[PDB]
Amino acid sequence: GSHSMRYFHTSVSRPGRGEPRFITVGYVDDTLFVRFDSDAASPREEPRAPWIEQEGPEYWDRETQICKAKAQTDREDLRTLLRYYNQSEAGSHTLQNMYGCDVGPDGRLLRGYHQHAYDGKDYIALNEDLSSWTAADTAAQITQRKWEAARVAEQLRAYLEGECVEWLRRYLENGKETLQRADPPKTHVTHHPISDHEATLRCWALGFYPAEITLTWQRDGEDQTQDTELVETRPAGDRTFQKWAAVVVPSGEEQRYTCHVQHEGLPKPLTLRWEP
Amino acid sequence: MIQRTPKIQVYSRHPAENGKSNFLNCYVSGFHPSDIEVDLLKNGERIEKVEHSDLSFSKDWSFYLLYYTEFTPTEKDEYACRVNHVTLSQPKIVKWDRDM
Amino acid sequence: RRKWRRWHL
Ligand SMILES: [Mn+2]
Repeated sequence: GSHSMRYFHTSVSRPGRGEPRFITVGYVDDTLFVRFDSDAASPREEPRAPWIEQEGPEYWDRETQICKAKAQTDREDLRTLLRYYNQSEAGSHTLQNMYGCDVGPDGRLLRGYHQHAYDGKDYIALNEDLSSWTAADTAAQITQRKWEAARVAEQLRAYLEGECVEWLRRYLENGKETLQRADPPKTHVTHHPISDHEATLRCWALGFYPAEITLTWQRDGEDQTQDTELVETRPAGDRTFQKWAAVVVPSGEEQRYTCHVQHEGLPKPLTLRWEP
Repeated sequence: MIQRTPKIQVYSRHPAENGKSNFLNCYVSGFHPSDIEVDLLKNGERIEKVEHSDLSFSKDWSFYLLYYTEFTPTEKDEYACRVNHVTLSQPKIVKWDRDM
Repeated sequence: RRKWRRWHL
């Protein structure tokens, strides 16, 4: 019922090997819906979900134009960043940008975003107020001064409170079959002997959307979050995600342990045990 | 410059059933910089025409990618994912285990 | 849909 739209961008320089690689993707929630890759033969932004395919030719031309212009700006900015950090022209560097908006159940803006990183670290970010900046260092402060002189924050604020929210709302409606449907996890516990003395209980969650989920083991009602191996939530490749949580238990003590599952597609949270 | 070595999971889209067509996934995440090389292996030999997602990143700026291909698990055939990245001194191989 | 405007670092 609350939703997000995000555009992610990455430029990576590669001296001696042409112009920087530029890749950008767009998501609504955990659903990919557009992509652009500068290294395709005649690059265009392409659809990746069925509900964006209905946008006409004019939509795809404007997006592609934006993608190509963003690439050229990034190319120049990478050269600029070499001056700001007194760096050599020899190595490969990375420029990332994310921007987008969150909306609440009634479609009003909850939060806007616009932030950059250089070489995997924070560079400059628009603050939640959409009117002021956080620069991470004295280099980013040069960008901040330029952006304050050109009133960039005010311009970003108009996009984020207006078009970002309005287009996110359109997409949520056109894609309501999938975007407004949560698939609950399919769950079970497996049992894996380590030795005669102990065994691993693994609690599984499969086939769920969106990605957000909580998986915990308890032992006679007490959380085990120093003994729980919890893997990162991972894509199945068919829109859904997977996750598991594992605890080592002594032989015979398996019924003291319960697994607890919270996901937005479930009526109530689940409580599971090993069932030989 | 701060580099971050990839996390690696290799797993199936659906529960593994011998004889049944499935997908083999290798999910690489949490890494920086973005250049990375990933192969899927069947009995130690590179599977051809493996597909992958487009480079994106998480809130902390670290990158992730999914590599994948159709496969049919059997009881004898061994599958794996080989990853190379600037933080690794040699390629890391993680074997597919249907219980993980 | 994407924003039209952008600004150099
Ligand atoms: Mn013993």
